[PDB]
Amino acid sequence: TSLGRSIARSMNRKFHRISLGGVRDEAEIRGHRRTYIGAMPGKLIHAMKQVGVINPVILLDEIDKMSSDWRG
Amino acid sequence: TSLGRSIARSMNRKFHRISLGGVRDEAEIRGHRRTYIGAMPGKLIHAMKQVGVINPVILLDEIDKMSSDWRGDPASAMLEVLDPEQNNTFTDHYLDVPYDLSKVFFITTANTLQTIPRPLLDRMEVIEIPGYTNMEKQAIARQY
Amino acid sequence: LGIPRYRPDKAETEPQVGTAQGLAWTPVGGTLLTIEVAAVPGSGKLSLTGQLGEVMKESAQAALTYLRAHTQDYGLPEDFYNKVDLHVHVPDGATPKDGPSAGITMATAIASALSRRPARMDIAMTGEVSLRGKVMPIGGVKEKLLAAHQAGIHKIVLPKDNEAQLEELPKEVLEGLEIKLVEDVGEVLEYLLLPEP
Amino acid sequence: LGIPRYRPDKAETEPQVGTAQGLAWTPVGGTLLTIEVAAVPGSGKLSLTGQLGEVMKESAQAALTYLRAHTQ
Ligand SMILES: Nc1ncnc2c1ncn2[C@@H]1O[C@H](COP(=O)(O)OP(=O)(O)O)[C@@H](O)[C@H]1O
Repeated sequence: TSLGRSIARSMNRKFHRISLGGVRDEAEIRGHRRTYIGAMPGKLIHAMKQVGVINPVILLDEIDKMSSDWRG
Repeated sequence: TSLGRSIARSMNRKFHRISLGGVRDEAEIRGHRRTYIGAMPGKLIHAMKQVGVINPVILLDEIDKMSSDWRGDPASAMLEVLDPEQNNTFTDHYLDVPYDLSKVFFITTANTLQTIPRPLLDRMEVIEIPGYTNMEKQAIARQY
Repeated sequence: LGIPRYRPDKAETEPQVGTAQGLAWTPVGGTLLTIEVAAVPGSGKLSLTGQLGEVMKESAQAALTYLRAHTQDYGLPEDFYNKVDLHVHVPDGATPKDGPSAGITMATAIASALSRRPARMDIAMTGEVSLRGKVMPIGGVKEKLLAAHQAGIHKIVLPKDNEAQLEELPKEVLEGLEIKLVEDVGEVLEYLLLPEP
Repeated sequence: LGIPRYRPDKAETEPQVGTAQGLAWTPVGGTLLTIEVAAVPGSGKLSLTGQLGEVMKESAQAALTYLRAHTQ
């Protein structure tokens, strides 16, 4: 992660990261079709939202720590 | 899949690929019952949802890597897929309407012919793509 | 008009092993089902296709039961329940007729597939199979015989206990179609196979 | 009315050599549950049919054990 911070600093764009490990479904990346209060998109949309620029340097954290049993 | 791209360039259709290796469940290729939030259909159904035309060029990936630890084989659903007139009898569990996969031109891929599920061993034409020589690899390198 | 609406008579029906031309009942006019079964060496797993109701699965299990009882009468494999899978295809989902749509038809189809002996055409068979090999009488044989005549088939074998129904239907239908009375699936085994064994 | 739709006064019913007659009760009145049992040679397992629960299985196994203590 500190290497990613250094890379982003060299590129002079604001670093970010998202703990995509421990996500057990496809729903946490795509969200779900909005039909109630508390309708929430995926993690990536959150990451892009809190980084107010369209060209960040996002670090997909722990990409090998996912599970796939239900909800896609 | 480059052969698939060339074929879809010839027919000028839309090309797509879906992985079939590592599949152990019939419910992985068929759908799921409406028994939880966001019940999902099979891989082929959602791949069709990706496309917008009912006659694309579609490609399978390692159909020989089917698996099932309970009664019934994935080759049964794929055999239903095989005949375009029988394509109108598509198996489904999320939807209940059998889709019309007749115009969806199916081209298949299996690295090993002998591990293809034997219910799907009928109506196979093994177009054995051979290995490549030093000069052949040199040429395709210098060209492609 | 152009292309004929249906396949030519006795052209869609050919003497084959996996095929099974069994009579079926539908609310808006009876039809005939070309049942297809795939039996080549495996491990004993059963397979069904066609949005089928489960009742066909028990009918197939009853057929396997009957075959396991009289296996050696016709040269069927000595130990096949652990060495051959069955893959049955039905052109339709299910019939409104409660119970199996046609049990003896599927039993004879699976027996032919295991024996790899072609099933005779010019004969359409329908009836419900029982685990004891008894062909229980079937209702609504009227539309069955009507569709069979429309199928171009005159030889239609029917359950023995349905023999009384051979006196309530009009003579315009009974006389035009040949009918045999059967109670054991072993009886129709010799009457829906190209060879005697 | 035509042919007797239903079997005559039961002095000779259908041939019963592997199956047995059985009384029971239903919301639509009593019936005759002619239970059919098939003894196929195999690997000594119970294979119930007729979408029966495990209570039916334990009744069947109680019968099985009773004959297993009274084999000869
Ligand atoms: N004679 C040849 N045999 C195989 N591949 C070739 C040949 N000539 C060129 N290629 C290149 O090899 C690449 C193979 O990539 P790909 O299609 O992904 O392989 P595969 O489909 O087997 O996974 C193609 O992009 C193609 O451009």
